[PDB]
Amino acid sequence: SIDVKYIGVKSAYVSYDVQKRTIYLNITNTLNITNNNYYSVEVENITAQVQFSKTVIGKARLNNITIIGPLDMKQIDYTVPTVIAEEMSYMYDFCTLISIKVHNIVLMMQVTVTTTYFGHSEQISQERYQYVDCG
Amino acid sequence: SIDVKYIGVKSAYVSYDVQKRTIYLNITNTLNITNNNYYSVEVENITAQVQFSKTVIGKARLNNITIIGPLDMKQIDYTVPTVIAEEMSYMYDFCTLISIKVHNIVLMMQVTVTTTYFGHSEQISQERYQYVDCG
Amino acid sequence: SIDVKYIGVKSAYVSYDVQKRTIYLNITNTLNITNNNYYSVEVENITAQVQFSKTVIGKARLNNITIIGPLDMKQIDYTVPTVIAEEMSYMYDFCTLISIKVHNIVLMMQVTVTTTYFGHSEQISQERYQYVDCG
Repeated sequence: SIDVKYIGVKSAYVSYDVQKRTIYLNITNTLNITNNNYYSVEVENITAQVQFSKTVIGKARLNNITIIGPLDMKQIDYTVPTVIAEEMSYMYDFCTLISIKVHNIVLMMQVTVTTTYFGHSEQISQERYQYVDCG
Repeated sequence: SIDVKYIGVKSAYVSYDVQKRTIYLNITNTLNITNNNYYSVEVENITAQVQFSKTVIGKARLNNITIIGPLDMKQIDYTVPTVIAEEMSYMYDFCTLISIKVHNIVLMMQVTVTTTYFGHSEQISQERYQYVDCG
Repeated sequence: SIDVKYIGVKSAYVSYDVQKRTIYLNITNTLNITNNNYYSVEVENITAQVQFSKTVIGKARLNNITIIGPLDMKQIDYTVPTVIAEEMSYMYDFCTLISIKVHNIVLMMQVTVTTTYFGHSEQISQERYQYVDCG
């Protein structure tokens, strides 16, 4: 939540890129950098009291205080039917990156059914790195 | 939650890239770097009291205080039917990266059904690194 | 949660890349680096009291205080039927990376059904590294 970057090629602080037919004679680079970072993050001071029934006195009657009732979840359930009477395929691939009828699924459940969580939770997900190179 | 970066090629602090027909004569690079990092993260001071029934006195009657009732989960259940009467395939692959009818599934459950979690949880997931290179 | 990076090629602090027909004569590089890192992470001071029934006195009656009722989970259960009356395949692969009808499944359960967890949990998952190289 401070530096969340998606960088396409490269990242630096001081960068030089001298390319593609240049002449670079008797330069003088003189850097005097002072780059300090001071982070103070998530400094928390919590004081909680969580009760469902506090201090019942004298012939009282309680019932069904908290009900998280009939629950139902169906997260990923998709149907891909296919009825083909006759099929023919011809594929001539060269230096390619194909994917035919693949199912890539990622599921992350951090804090599911629970009660009274304290502190810190986190979830990070970085996708695959794929690549094809021909000379 | 501070430096979460997805970098395509390279990462550095000081970087030089001299490429592709350059002439680079009698340079003078003089760096004086001071790069300190001070992190103070997640410093927590928690004080919690979690009761379902505190201090019942004198002929009282409690019932069904907390009910996380009938629960049902079906996370990943997908149907891929296929009815083919006649099929023919021809594939001529060269220097490729194919994937035909694959199922890649990742599931991560950190803190599922529970009560009264304290502290810190985390989940990190980095996908596969695939590659094809031909000269 | 501080440096979670997905780097495609390379990582460094000071980097030089001199490539592909360059001339690099009588340079003078003079670095004076001061790069200290001070981490103070997850420093926690917890003080918890977790009771279901505290201090019942005098002829009271409690019942069904906490009920995590009928529970049901079906995480990964997918159907891939196939009815083919006649099939023919022809595959001519050369310097490729194929995958036909594979099932890659990763499941990680850190803190499942439980009560009163204290401290720290973590889950990390790095996918496979695959590769094909032809000259």
